[PDB]
Amino acid sequence: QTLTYDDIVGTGLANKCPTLDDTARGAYPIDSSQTYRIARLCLQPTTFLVKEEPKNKRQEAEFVPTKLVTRETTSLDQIQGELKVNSDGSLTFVEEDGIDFQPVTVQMAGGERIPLLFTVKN
Amino acid sequence: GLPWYRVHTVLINDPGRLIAAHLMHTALVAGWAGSMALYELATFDPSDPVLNPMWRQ
Ligand code: CLA
Ligand code: CLA
Ligand code: CLA
Ligand code: CLA
Ligand SMILES: CC1=C(/C=C/C(C)=C/C=C/C(C)=C/C=C/C=C(C)/C=C/C=C(C)/C=C/C2=C(C)CCCC2(C)C)C(C)(C)CCC1
Ligand SMILES: CC1=C(/C=C/C(C)=C/C=C/C(C)=C/C=C/C=C(C)/C=C/C=C(C)/C=C/C2=C(C)CCCC2(C)C)C(C)(C)CCC1
Ligand SMILES: CCCCCCCCCCCCO[C@@H]1O[C@H](CO)[C@@H](O[C@H]2O[C@H](CO)[C@@H](O)[C@H](O)[C@H]2O)[C@H](O)[C@H]1O
Ligand SMILES: CCCCCCCS[C@@H]1O[C@H](CO)[C@@H](O)[C@H](O)[C@H]1O
Repeated sequence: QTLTYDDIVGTGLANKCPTLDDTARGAYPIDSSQTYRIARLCLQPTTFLVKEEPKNKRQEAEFVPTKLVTRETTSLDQIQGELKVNSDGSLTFVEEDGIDFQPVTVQMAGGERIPLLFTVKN
Repeated sequence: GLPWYRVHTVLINDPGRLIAAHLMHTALVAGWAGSMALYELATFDPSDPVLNPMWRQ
């Protein structure tokens, strides 16, 4: 049931993050005496919104939809880093390394192309 | 011969060539409409229907 590269190649699945079943509604205990890390962080964007540049300052600009033109090359993955337990019981993820950026170009209505470096660097 | 302002009278008793001439006129008008629309699309700015609608352009 475990897929190989030849199962995946060319399907688009390589740009998708893993999913969990609907039964996965559990709880993962944190031992405040234990150290933790995130072994893999994956971010799969599904929508890119761009804030319009309005001529009227009284007008509140909105984020509008866009068309992705650079294909299934957008996800961040294989990211790892320390997961610290803070004294107040909060957790802090500190990103260390990984494929943590993707150049992305989306296109607004009317043709204007918006390149960005989609990223969670540091 | 025919004076210049009468050249098209050769069609009066020629229904097929009258239809041909009417077809050519219709082709010219339809082509004007397509051309005009393409020129307007190449120049129209759609980013502000409030203060820059089509009738300002
Ligand atoms: C709907 C338009 C149209 C149609 C269907 C006809 C149809 C006809 N013409 Mg008429 N004619 C027209 C407009 C038209 N004409 C115009 C505008 C003029 C003044 C230039 C004439 C002057 C004219 C003469 C002197 C004669 C005819 C004749 C005839 C008959 C034979 C074809 C011919 O010799 O044309 C002639 C070919 C043209 C007139 C071509 C016109 C080209 C235009 C002016 C410019 C187009 C160039 C380019 C595409 C656009 C320029 C853009 C610019 C920014 C550069 C046929 C019934 C003949 C006939 O049967 O007489 C008994 C004939 O001797 N026509
Ligand atoms: C449906 C519209 C229509 C049609 C099918 C006709 C058809 C005709 N006209 Mg009539 N006419 C019309 C409207 C029309 N006319 C209008 C609105 C006026 C007042 C402007 C006239 C005044 C008129 C006169 C005084 C005469 C005719 C004559 C004729 C006959 C010969 C035409 C010719 O060879 O010109 C040849 C034309 C050229 C070689 C070049 C003309 C160039 C013009 C002046 C400028 C360019 C116009 C541009 C190319 C097109 C824009 C048109 C658009 C904006 C409407 C032919 C039966 C003649 C006739 O009866 O013969 C016996 C004649 O003497 N017409
Ligand atoms: C039921 C039969 C019938 C039909 C459907 C028509 C329809 C038409 N005729 Mg008329 N006509 C008829 C009988 C008919 N006629 C008879 C019995 C005579 C005596 C011979 C005439 C004499 C006559 C003359 C002298 C003229 C017309 C013209 C026209 C056209 C003017 C509108 C136009 O060009 O729009 C724009 C065109 C379109 C939006 C596209 C139409 C798509 C066509 C119809 C399909 C082409 C395939 C078809 C098999 C070709 C032959 C069709 C033919 C039956 C009309 C229109 C298509 C005028 C014309 O042709 O102007 C250019 C014209 O000058 N007719
Ligand atoms: C209701 C709509 C309508 C009607 C009734 C007509 C009628 C006519 N058109 Mg058509 N036309 C139309 C819409 C129309 N047009 C549209 C929307 C376009 C796209 C822009 C055209 C493009 C067009 C072209 C390219 C031509 C015609 C021509 C003609 C004439 C062919 C018959 C003829 O021999 O006249 C004889 C001519 C006359 C009777 C003189 C008409 C005078 C007009 C009304 C005003 C011209 C004023 C001034 C002198 C123009 C200077 C222009 C200059 C600065 C460039 C006839 C008057 C043809 C023509 O005129 O051939 C000689 C021709 O070549 N039309
Ligand atoms: C063949 C063919 C084809 C193509 C087609 C085309 C490409 C067409 C075009 C067309 C066009 C592109 C047309 C145009 C036209 C135009 C016109 C016709 C114009 C006119 C004008 C006028 C008439 C003006 C006048 C005036 C002046 C100048 C000044 C001011 C005043 C007045 C307004 C008077 C296809 C592929 C489809 C396929 C089938 C075959
Ligand atoms: C079958 C065949 C063929 C055919 C062909 C044909 C059919 C052609 C036609 C052609 C045509 C039919 C063309 C056309 C022309 C047109 C023109 C030349 C136009 C002009 C126009 C203008 C100039 C405009 C202007 C304007 C307006 C009007 C408005 C808006 C603005 C503007 C300025 C843009 C061939 C030989 C290839 C080969 C073999 C086979
Ligand atoms: C049917 C056969 C004939 C078809 C040929 C006619 C086509 C006419 C189509 C008109 C629509 C295209 O209109 C065209 O759009 C683009 C984008 O706004 C404009 O392009 C302009 O803005 C873009 C913004 O990215 C710049 O990169 C470009 O350098 C600049 O020229 C053109 O100035 C305009 O003319
Ligand atoms: C008959 C086919 C005509 C060719 C159509 C050209 C594409 S359509 C064209 O695209 C531009 C860029 O997105 C827009 O800015 C413009 O508003 C639109 O008209």
